[PDB]
Amino acid sequence: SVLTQPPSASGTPGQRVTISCSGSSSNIEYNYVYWYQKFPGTAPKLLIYKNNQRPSGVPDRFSGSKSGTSASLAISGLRSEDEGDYYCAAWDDILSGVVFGGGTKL
Amino acid sequence: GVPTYLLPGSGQFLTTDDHSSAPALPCFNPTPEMHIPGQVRNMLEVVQVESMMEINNTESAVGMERLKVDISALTDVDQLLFNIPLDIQLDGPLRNTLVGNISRYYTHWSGSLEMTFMFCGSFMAAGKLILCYTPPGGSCPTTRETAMLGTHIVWDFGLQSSVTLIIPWISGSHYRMFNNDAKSTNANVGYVTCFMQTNLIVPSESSDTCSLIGFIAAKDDFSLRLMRDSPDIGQLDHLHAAEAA
Amino acid sequence: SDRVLQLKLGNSAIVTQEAANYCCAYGEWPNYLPDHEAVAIDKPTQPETATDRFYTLKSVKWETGSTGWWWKLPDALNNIGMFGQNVQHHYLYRSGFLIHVQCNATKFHQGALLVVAIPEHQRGAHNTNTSPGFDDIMKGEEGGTFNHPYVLDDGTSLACATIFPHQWINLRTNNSATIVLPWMNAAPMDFPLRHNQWTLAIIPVVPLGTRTTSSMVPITVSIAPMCCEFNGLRHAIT
Amino acid sequence: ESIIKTATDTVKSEINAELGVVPSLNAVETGATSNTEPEEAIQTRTVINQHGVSETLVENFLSRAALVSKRSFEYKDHTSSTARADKNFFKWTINTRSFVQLRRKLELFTYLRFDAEITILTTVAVNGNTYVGLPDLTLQAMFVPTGALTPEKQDSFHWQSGSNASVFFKISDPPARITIPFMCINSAYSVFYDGFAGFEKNGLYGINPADTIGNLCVRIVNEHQPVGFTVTVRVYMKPKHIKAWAPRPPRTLPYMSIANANYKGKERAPNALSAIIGNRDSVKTMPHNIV
Amino acid sequence: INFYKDSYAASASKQDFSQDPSKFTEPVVE
Amino acid sequence: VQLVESGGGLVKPGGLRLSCAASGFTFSTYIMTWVRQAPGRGLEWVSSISTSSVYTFYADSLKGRFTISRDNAKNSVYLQMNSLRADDTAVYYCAREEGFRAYNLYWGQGTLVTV
Repeated sequence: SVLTQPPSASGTPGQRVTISCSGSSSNIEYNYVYWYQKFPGTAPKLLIYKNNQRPSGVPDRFSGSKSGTSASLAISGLRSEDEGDYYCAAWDDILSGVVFGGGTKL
Repeated sequence: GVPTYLLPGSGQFLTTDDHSSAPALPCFNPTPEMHIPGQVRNMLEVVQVESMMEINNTESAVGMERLKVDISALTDVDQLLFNIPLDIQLDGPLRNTLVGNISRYYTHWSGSLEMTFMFCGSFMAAGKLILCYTPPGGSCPTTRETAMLGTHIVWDFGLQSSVTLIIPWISGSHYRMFNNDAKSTNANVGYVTCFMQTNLIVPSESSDTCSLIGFIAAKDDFSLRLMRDSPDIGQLDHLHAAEAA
Repeated sequence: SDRVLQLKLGNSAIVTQEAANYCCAYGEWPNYLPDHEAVAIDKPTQPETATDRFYTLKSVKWETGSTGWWWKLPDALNNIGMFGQNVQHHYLYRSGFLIHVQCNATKFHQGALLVVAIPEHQRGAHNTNTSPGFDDIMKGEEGGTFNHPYVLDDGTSLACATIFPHQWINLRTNNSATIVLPWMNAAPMDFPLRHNQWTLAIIPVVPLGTRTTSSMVPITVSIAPMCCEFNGLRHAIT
Repeated sequence: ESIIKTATDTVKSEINAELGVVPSLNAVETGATSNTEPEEAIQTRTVINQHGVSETLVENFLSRAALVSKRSFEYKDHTSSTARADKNFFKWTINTRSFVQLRRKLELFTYLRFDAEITILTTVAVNGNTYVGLPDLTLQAMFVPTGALTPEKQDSFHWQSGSNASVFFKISDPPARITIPFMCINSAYSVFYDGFAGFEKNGLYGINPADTIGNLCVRIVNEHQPVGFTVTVRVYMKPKHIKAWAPRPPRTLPYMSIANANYKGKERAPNALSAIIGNRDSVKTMPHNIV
Repeated sequence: INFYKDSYAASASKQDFSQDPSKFTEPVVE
Repeated sequence: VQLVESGGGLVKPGGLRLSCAASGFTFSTYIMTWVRQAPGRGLEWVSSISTSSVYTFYADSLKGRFTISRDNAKNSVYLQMNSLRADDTAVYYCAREEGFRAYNLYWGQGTLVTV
């Protein structure tokens, strides 16, 4: 009943990085995965919801996807503003609560 | 003796035999039969009782909150409030009702359904809604000008806080069946949509959000056929207590 | 008409001006046990005005978060007045019940209480194979609350609880609900101390809401036993 | 009361400009189901309905042979087979709560008065390779009341069955079948019981011994063979002459035990404690067809 | 066909078409 | 659409209420959550409360020290953190769920509660 994220996602010259999320049948297999970005002084900012959908205001970047488990967030551009701390969230049926992963991108 | 011959089906155990078997206890006298309230002889008596619809299937509704839909005051006209998938032999807002539960023991069904809505807002709350029924064939109406063309009723909240929307038996066949296909012509019943007729106008001292409770029953022209094994229950293992066999 | 109703039982009376009707469980009125149904051969007691009368419970209140309340019968009355005295001194009893639930609010309030009388409401526990214990079911004049009113605390559906004898208290329509219960049991009489025939549940299907200044809104339950007979007189138990 | 054999007919209907009359306005708060007729809500035609109501009679709905017991045991020499194992016989306390189809179908009522038709079906299988054939064994099913002592061994002198009702049957024959009457000390069985069966505040909750029928002691009458077999006995129950009282809401959550109504839902909807019905996007979402 | 001496040994009773649905649908006192 | 919290700064084992306030929507149709930042640690969801206030969810880490509340008449939501610890020093945001669990699109500004 735990989500697992890589601690660091380096590679910021303009590449396309991939942030990953590891879950189980409790959380990711049957529930939607949501991706938030977080900056040290701003409220969390939703980037992807329901495994692929972007809110209104998010650029065509931040694709996001899921394959049974192992949700993936893909960012294209690695700009100066992109530097942040990305979290994979999802609801857990065993815990009956929400779980985040935690992973900072460099 | 009598000359006889055995037929195919001899010595077979059909679970719907309807024969007479050997009395294990001879000369047994059962307890005298007394009057108990509430005797049932036909499950069609049971299906005719109203039962709450779980119209709020959303993940944002937990437990009891799935048994009511909330109306609010809108700033646009002719807006859609909710839908009801009329799939009786499938899972949806109608599956966990008396009519739905008892019907899912059977394969075929016929007859009219009864849809009742109770307004559970304030006394000082007013409004008019329109509950429409669309026969099968197309998409669910998303505008009121499209839904008003079917079987509907406009109703105004008042001293009678309840209205009934009859879903008439409009079929080509005598019965509708179940084959797990929702878009089958022998299964699809149509849709139920609710729109705002005028608006929900509440004072500033009443709660601005008011709830409807939907009920579903069956009329006395309803019937069922071809008993099933109820996909609404099942076990993958033996239960807890196994004593002693 | 159907909104005004007066119930007069013994030395007690209830008047209500904002009512709907009253329900007779399964369309039947309580009676006395006839001779072709009797089993116990001793003369019954039948204290009529001393027991057939309204008794009022502890008047629970409901705020935001309320899941519902229940009372088992006759367990909720087994220690109140002459009825609870006849119950402690006799071995068998037989009674119908007249239940009257009161709930008043202003005309700026919402809320819909479901008042259900469940026959033989065998309860279940949650995440446990161990059966519910004695102190889990026998609560007395104070009753209990629902852990999971969605499943009626037994794995069934609250949505289908409308086959049981029920009434609604919708605050915009009425402020009282009345159900008449006959004797429902497999036996003509029964031991009132180890078995309940009825459970009276009040469940807030629509929460209490308003934007005026908040008051305490209590829900009161009056129960009159009807056509009480008691058999098997001996000393009293506690 | 009234005799209803077919569904009811519909009558022709006309335009209504009724002032003071409101057939569709009702009062759910009274506890009464709305008496709105289809002839009063739309314009109807005259329909002569010929659909029967036979298949929903509680006699038809409940009188069906259903698996109540299924017990396998070993037919061998149990000299060194020390366990709680069923040596060459088993005891079973008759109940209708071990298999969930018949349990849920029977628990739709508070009280039920019926006669039980018990059918026993026995199959045998070789333990092992080295197949040589299946024997035609004779079995004995002795009916023993709930408050009577049962055999302790296969060659017990308790199987002499003085007045205990017993049936001997072969595996090669049709299944055994007997009728057990309505055995309750009350006028109906209690499918539900919110009480305790004793006087000393520590009896079991929800079960009274008045409603359990008895024990069923099944043995293999033959003595063991030089090789071993595994024997499965399946019991089927068919209620007849049924009377049903006070219908109840169906069980939505999966059963946990045969001793109590304890509930734990499924991990997620449908049939979860949080949600009995499966979820959809919104209340304005319809899993429907477009073109 | 019932050649047994007990009445409960008979076959099921599939001919009871009486019913009162108002016992549950309108248990009101009207 | 608009959320504003209120609270922060107290002794080790004390308690306090956070009392967020919402203005731009109905508020009686949405599920409101709390989420702490806990500097040095990542985001972790704290609690949720349903519209009817009958169902509460309470992340298991914190055992029973928190009690999420709700007032649909005043459009506010509270935490009432009890028996605080120094581990509970964090920035607490209130969010509005958008019809699905864990789907928060609108967040408060956050209140720093220092223990």
